[PDB]
This record gives sequence, C-alpha cells and structure tokens, in this order.
Amino acid sequence: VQLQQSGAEVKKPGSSVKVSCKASGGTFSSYTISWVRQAPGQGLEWMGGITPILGIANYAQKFQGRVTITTDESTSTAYMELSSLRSEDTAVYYCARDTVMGGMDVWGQGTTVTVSSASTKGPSVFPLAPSSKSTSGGTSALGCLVKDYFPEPVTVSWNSGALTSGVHTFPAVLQSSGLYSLSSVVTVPSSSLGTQTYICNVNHKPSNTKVDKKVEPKSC
Amino acid sequence: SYELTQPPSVSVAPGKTARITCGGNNIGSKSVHWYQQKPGQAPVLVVYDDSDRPSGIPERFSGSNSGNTATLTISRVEAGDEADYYCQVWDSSSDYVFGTGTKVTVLGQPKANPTVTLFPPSSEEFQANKATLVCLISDFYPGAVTVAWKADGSPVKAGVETTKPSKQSNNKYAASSYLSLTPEQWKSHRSYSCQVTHEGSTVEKTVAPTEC
Amino acid sequence: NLCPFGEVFNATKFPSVYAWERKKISNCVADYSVLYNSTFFSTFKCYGVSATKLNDLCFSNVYADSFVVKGDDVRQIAPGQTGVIADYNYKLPDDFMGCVLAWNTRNIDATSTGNYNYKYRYLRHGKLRPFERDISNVPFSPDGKPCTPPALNCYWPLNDYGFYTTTGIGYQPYRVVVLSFELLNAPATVCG
Ligand SMILES: *[C@@H]1O[C@H](CO)[C@@H](O)[C@H](O)[C@H]1NC(C)=O
Repeated sequence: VQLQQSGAEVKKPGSSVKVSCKASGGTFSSYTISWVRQAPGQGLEWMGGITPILGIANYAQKFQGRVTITTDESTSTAYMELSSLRSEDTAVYYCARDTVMGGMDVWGQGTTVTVSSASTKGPSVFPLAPSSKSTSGGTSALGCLVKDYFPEPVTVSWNSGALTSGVHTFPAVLQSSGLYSLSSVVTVPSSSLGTQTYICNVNHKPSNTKVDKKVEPKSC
Repeated sequence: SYELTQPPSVSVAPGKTARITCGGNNIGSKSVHWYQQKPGQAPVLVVYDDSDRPSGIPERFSGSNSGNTATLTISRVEAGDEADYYCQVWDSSSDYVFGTGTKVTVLGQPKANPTVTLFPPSSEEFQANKATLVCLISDFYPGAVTVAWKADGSPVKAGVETTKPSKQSNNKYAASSYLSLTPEQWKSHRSYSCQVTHEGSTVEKTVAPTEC
Repeated sequence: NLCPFGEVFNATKFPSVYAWERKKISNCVADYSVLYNSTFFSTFKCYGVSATKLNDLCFSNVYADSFVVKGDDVRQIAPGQTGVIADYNYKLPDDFMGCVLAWNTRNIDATSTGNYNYKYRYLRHGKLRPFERDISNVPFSPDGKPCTPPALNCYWPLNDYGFYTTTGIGYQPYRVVVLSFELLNAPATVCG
C-alpha cells in the first residue's frame, strides 16, 4: 500500500499549513486515513481522520475548530490543514491507514512542520575533499559540509541514490547562532577516486533549495 | 477523557524478555495496539488487536490484554529492539488514545571504540571569510563522549559546537563537533586538533594549513 | 419470570436512530450481571444507578430503546449532548435515570461494498425533547415551506450512514440499547 506525504514546511505563528498524503495505489479505496502528530521528544497524538469514500471527517476535541481534513475530488489525496499555528504546533505530522480494530496500520514517512518567526535560510554546501594521504590502497573518506541553514530538515544522498554503500549522514548540530549544520560522508575504495565521480545531493525543502555538489580530490 | 498508563523506562539484558504494561480502565474491553518507534523513524505496528503480529514482525513480540492491564512481551531481546513503545486504543468519547510511551534499554552491550575523521576547511569556504573544521565521530559505545579542540597546542575556548551522541542503525553511536574560525586564524596557526575522549581513552586527529 | 433482555440485546434486526424503537419491561425478575460483566460491550455507562448495584434494586418498569448509530456518534447518546444525533434523532433528559449500552457490530451491519440502509435525521425545524421520536419524512425547506424535489432549497430530511467492513472503527456500525428505569408510586414488578 504505502503512503507518500508532502515535503517539510516552515510557517510564521498565526498562519496555517496544509499537508498532503497520497496512497501509493492511487486511491484510498474503502479505508480510513488518520492524522497523527509528534512534537520533538514528545509522544504521539491523534488529530483526526477522514474516510475518503464517505467524504466525512472527524476531529479530536483539542483541535476542534483549528483542523480541517479533506480529500481532492478524485478522492486520491487527503489533506490536513491546521490553522492559527503556534510554536507548540511545531512537530512531525503523519498520516496513517486505520486498522479495522481501532488502530493504525500503514504509516506515511511523516512531514516535518516548523512554526517560528525566525527567517528560513538555505544551506551553503562545501566539499570535504578526500585526503591525498590515501592514493593507492585501502579506503577513502570524502563528503559534504551543509552549513548554516534553518529550519530542519535536510536530506542527503550521493550520486543520486546510486551510491548507498558506505554513506553516513550525521545529525545536524544546532549552533548558538540559531542555524543548523550537518555533514555527510561516504567511504570509498581509494582506487575509484581516480575512476569515478562523486556528487552529494543536498535537499532542503523548507527553502526550496537543492544542491548537487561535486567533491573532487584536492590537488594543491 | 480516557487515559493510558505506561512506565517511562524498562531495562533488560540481552536475550532476556522485556515486559511493558499498559494501564487503563477496563482496557480488556478495548482492542490494544502497540507501536515500535526507533530513533528518528516513523512508528511501526508490532502488535494489533491485543495479541496478533502483523506479517513481518518477529514472533518475539507478543501482547496480552485483560482487566486493566495490557502487556507487550519481547522475548530474547536484541540491541536492535531499543526504541520507544507506545500502546494505543480507541474510546467512544476520546477517539484514539496513545500511552505516554515506554523507552526500552538493553543493558550489557559490548564496548566499541570511536572512529574519528577530521577534515580541514574547504578553501571554497574562505570565499565567505569563513573556515570550518569538521570532526566526525562514529561507531562507538556507550553513547557518551567529550570533545576538545587544540590550536598549535593550547586549548581552544571558542567557536566549538558539538552534537549530543545519537544511535546508528548498527546500534553504535555517532556525534560530531564543529570549530568555526576565520581564514586568517586558520592560516596563522601551525595546526589544529580534534581530541575525542571516550571511556577514559582519547583519540586525537590533527590537520595543518600547509598540509593541504 | 426472567425478563426478555436476550430478546432485546440479541434481537436479529435493529432500527435506525431516527426511527428508534422502544420495548417496555415489566412484571419480571432482571439479572443484570448477565450484561454487567460481558466483555461484549464497548460502552456501558449508567447514570444515577451504578451498574454494579443494579441487581440489588426494584423498579415499576424498565424501558429499553434500541437503535444503530455510527461509532463516532455513540458519544451523543448521553444527557447534555448536542449534534445531529442528540438534537434530531434521540435525546436523553438531563436528570436521566438509566444505562446506555453499545457494542460494535461491523460483521453484522457492515458490508464489503457498503450498507446505507441505516439513516439519521439531519434537518428539522427545532430539536427534540427528551424521549421524543420523529419519523415524519417530509421534504425539508429552510422556510418551513412545503416543497417537492427537484425543487430548489428542498432536501430530504434523512441522510444515509455508510457502513463498510473496511473503514475506521469510528465509521463502523454500533447497536445501542438505552435502559431507562422508571420509579412510579405503584410497587416494583422488575427486581433482581
Ligand atoms: C445473547 O445470546 C447469547 C447466546 O448466543 C448469550 O450468551 C447472551 O447471554 C445473550 N444476551 C442476552 C441479552 O441475553
């Protein structure tokens, strides 16, 4: 089945946001989709749900009035719109298929939503050149520095996902300036350094920014 | 408003069985659901309708419900079982309710020494009059480490930002520290060093401007 | 005599909320434990009676109201509630003296393709008073003006419930039985 959610968002307090959830099949058939959110280091909390086929939604006491769950005409996409945003609303939003016995079955990857007055900033990407200390033999480490961005999150892949072995993306560090920075490294056999190209693909949805940084052997 | 109760923690040694209880008024009349959620991942249904396993979940996971207590039982625990476990039910007045959640910790895991990788600043970065040294720390256990930086030899009092350790998919930990400075400071010194201290031992990496 | 409670809770067919049916119990002995401890009910809330002490009492008469409502509507079957259900289909008084039992019946009243036979009134001029029933079924108009669709601003008062065997529990069918205990001067005829 599988569920696809919309990208991460950033919003000013008081505004509103609207997340989407699309069935990997194309339709929700005759089942029910639910919306669950989780603030950082917090627990899970049901916000509401909707049965596309019936066109009728339902909401939790707490979000009664601020939330609106709907579907598109084709009934292939569900939406969750929260209003009067506040920092306390900063969290990860998940859509999930309802079990027949009062639970959730299939969960979407989740949509990170940050509510703050702070301006969003795209990242600056820098290459972490492989040490020329390792020419022929052993392995080698090279990477990408994703500096000064806001807000979370940013995903990193290499050679457009075709390179997955030996990849390691470290959690971002939140600096005193209020910006985040993270690094992504990949270990490769020294020999390939001279036979293959390496490119990190940085994606920071909040600022609608994507960067494909080529990482070459430093030649002083 | 219906409420559910779970203990915040539960510790267990490898191979032993861990038990998580979920308290609720006549919860036995309700259909209990259990979710497993690892660090930075999405929740996963491990047990639904009291004691059934969805296709794909080890037989090690099993639940039970009766009276005012439902229980999640995990036989032969693995380091991979560390995560937060949530119980959930539906009530005609409160809709879907989740328990506060239980963190499961596996004791006695083997020690793993950290691997330290230090990258000098990229010259491209000088273009913004900034120079950042990056110290990546991985594959260590337990998840606790202190990070210090040195310049030419003496302690570095500023521009140091270091993350808290976090669980890797291989059950070990990773962390990183950043030292931000100016292209001049960077080019002025003979060398900079990242010193990682884990479980009484220290690993130090050094980079120099001329070193290329 | 042992009261016909099995005839009520195990009745083969149940009516829609707007057309809720009532059966009066009398001149009998009622063992309430037969339902007080069943894991069978998802909802068993009593008012000014306390489920347990039930048996240890007497009443002139006991009235049982039966009907079907959506899972998310069971909550409206309590005193002091508001909504299409409580206001236009079945309402309980404020000084209610009885119990409300409900139980999921998906495998019974739900269907793979969907069962829309059960309905509820969603349009009405003024709401109901406790224990008032309305099975009118007269083309509704905002200005109480008698009309006939396809006429404009003319809608049928009853809307259909959509019961499937694959939707969330809240959109699933629930059979409800409202026990109302009557205390009139005439001695009891329905005790434990
Ligand atoms: C309904 O019938 C079952 C037998 O199938 C019985 O166990 C139960 O007690 C009955 N309930 C009532 C209301 O008598």
